[PDB]
Parts: sequence; structure tokens; C-alpha cells
Amino acid sequence: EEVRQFRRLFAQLAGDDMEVSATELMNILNKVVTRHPDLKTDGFGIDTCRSMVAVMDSDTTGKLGFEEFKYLWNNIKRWQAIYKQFDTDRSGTICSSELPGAFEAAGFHLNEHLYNMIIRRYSDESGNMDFDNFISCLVRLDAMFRAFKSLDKDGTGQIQVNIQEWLQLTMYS
Amino acid sequence: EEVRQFRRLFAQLAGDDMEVSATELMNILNKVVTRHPDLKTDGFGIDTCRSMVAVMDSDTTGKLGFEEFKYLWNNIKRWQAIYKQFDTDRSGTICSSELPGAFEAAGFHLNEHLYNMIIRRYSDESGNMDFDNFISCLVRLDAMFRAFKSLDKDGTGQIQVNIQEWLQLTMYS
Ligand SMILES: O=C(O)/C(S)=C/c1c[nH]c2cc(Br)ccc12
Ligand SMILES: O=C(O)/C(S)=C/c1c[nH]c2cc(Br)ccc12
Ligand SMILES: [Ca+2]
Ligand SMILES: [Ca+2]
Ligand SMILES: [Ca+2]
Ligand SMILES: [Ca+2]
Ligand SMILES: [Ca+2]
Ligand SMILES: [Ca+2]
Ligand SMILES: [Ca+2]
Ligand SMILES: [Ca+2]
Repeated sequence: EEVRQFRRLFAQLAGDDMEVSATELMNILNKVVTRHPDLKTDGFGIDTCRSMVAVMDSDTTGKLGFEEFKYLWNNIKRWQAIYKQFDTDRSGTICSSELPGAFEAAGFHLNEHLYNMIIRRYSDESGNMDFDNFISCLVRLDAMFRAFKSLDKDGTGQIQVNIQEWLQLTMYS
Repeated sequence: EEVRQFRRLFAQLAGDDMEVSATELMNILNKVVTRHPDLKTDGFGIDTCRSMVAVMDSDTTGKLGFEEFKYLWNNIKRWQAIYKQFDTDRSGTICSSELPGAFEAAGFHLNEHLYNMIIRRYSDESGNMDFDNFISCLVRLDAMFRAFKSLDKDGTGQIQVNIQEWLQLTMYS
């Protein structure tokens, strides 16, 4: 019944326009995090969810269709399990000492410099990251690796991006 | 006096660490918009302000020093003026039809496709944009032009980046 239950979840969440908006996404994430007192969060806010939608909206409809939403949801299901596992003291938050192992478990092997930038952008003044910040960072990180991979057809590890493409990739994010 | 008053504003806003954080920025922007009822807004949120700080934080300290803050504030001043001037129907919001005129006044000449993305990302279902979303969009857009230019000295309209560079550019934003 897994396929069936999920199609049902998408149908009811997407509603009358058959796609998942930022508001719909915000609502479901917040509902689910209500049941997980181990995930400390101030909530998923609408601007975070608009960025989430835009980076996952690869056909540029403004909203998440079934396959887009399925990809996002399955990544979050995995990433939440990682966050719980790497929260090796039950603060409910991922501190700087815990972050590299968490990201590496998700398949993101970054260097100290990158980890440092991520912490400045997504963690608080103590270096702790809450759950909605952790998911919004990973959704973006995954999308940016995928964008790079899409543009590096020749597998040279360098991509050439023109201004139109630069603006599209950065503004619709 | 302008010079003197502004130093006082920065000093009081930045407080004990001598730089302006995202929280401090959020608090001043919200205090200031409330005195401009001709600028409609649901408020500036913390995630939006973290994004604003990141794109304005040229020396990667995590927070805005005096010249970074001055740059941002002077832009906001100019853009709020444009907002009021191009809200021709006096709605307090900038609709899809008013947007190009506003953006052209701010010096940006974008193609249809990129307006469509911007409206999807920043406007409401009707295509109307409130003031915090307009400012957030402009801050970002100005920054993204500046970043590309700083990397494309000889105006080829293309930059070349490796994965490390790409992630630094896209995740610290
Ligand atoms: O604990 C579990 O078994 C599952 S399947 C967790 C989640 C599955 N989807 C999630 C979304 C958010 Br938001 C937080 C937690 C979950
Ligand atoms: O209209 C004016 O005279 C000025 S000094 C406007 C502003 C100058 N800085 C601002 C910040 C926000 Br938020 C809203 C309005 C302004
Ligand atoms: Ca819907
Ligand atoms: Ca879509
Ligand atoms: Ca922890
Ligand atoms: Ca948060
Ligand atoms: Ca400060
Ligand atoms: Ca700085
Ligand atoms: Ca208007
Ligand atoms: Ca808004």
C-alpha cells in the first residue's frame, strides 16, 4: 500500500490545482514536525518554503507536481533520520561538531571552508542549526549539486554559465 | 549632519559586536516599515533577513559592517522611493503590470522569462508584490549582478566555476 498511500497523500495535499504550493508544503511539514518532539524548530516559514518550491520546481509551473513532490518528500524522510541520528546529545539541534558527519551521511562531502559558510548562513550564534534550517540547507545543497551536474555535460568539473542562466538559477531559488 | 546621524544609527543598531546581524536588521526594518503605511507588508522575516545579510556580507564575517550596511541602507532608501512612485494605483503593492517600470527605474532590464520566474517567486497569486518581498528581490538581484561582474571582468557574459566555487556562490546567499 506504500504507492497507494502516497498518491493519496499527494492528492489531498495538492488539492484543486493538482500541485503543491509553498503554503501547502509549509503546512504539511509543520503538521508532521508536530509529532516529532526530538526535532527542535521554530517552524517552517513561508519564505523558506517558497525557496524550497522554487529549487525543486524544475518545470517552472510555480508549484510541485507529483514527481517533484515525491523527490522532495523522499529526501526529507531520509534527512530527518540523519538529523536524529547525528544529534548525538539530544539538543534537538545539529551543532558544528555534529554537522559534517550529518552532511556526509547524506552524501555531501564538503570541505571545512564550505562547512564554515553553511554554519554562518544556517546556524545560530552558538553554531546550532534547527531542523527547518537543516532541511532548507540540504534541499538547496542537493539542488545546487544537481544544477552543477546538469551543466557539466562533459564531466570536466568546470561549468560555463552565462548571465541569463546565472540570474535564472539564483533568482528562482 | 546626514553622515553624523547615520554613524549614530549604525552604532546603536550594531551594538556590542560592532556589526549588524540578521536579527538586528529584521528588527530595524520592521520598526521602520510600521511608520510607512503606504508600504504594505506582512513583516520582514528572519530567513529573509539572513539571506539579505549573506548577499551583502562581502567579507564573510557573517554580519554587516559599516560600509556593508551603508550600501544596503542607501539602496533600500532609493528602492522604497521607486516603490511609492511606481505603485500608480496607490494599492501599497506592486503588481505584475507595475513591476517592469519599477525595475527599469532601479536600472534592471530583464527578459519576460526572468520576470515570470521573479513573479512566481516573489509575488502573490494575483501577481502583486508587497514591500518586504520587493526589497528582498532587489537586494538579491543587485547582488547577483555584482557577483557575476566581479567574476567576469572582461564582459564575456560568461563565468567558469568549479564545484567549490559554485557552492560558495550559491549556498552563501
Ligand atoms: O520518524 C519517522 O518514521 C518518519 S517516516 C519521519 C518523517 C517522514 N517525513 C517527515 C517529515 C518531517 Br518535516 C519530519 C519527519 C518526517
Ligand atoms: O521616505 C523617506 O524619506 C525615507 S528616509 C525612507 C526610508 C529610508 N529607509 C527606509 C527603510 C524602510 Br524598511 C522604509 C523606508 C525607508
Ligand atoms: Ca494546490
Ligand atoms: Ca512544477
Ligand atoms: Ca545536537
Ligand atoms: Ca529555524
Ligand atoms: Ca550586533
Ligand atoms: Ca561583513
Ligand atoms: Ca500597485
Ligand atoms: Ca512579504
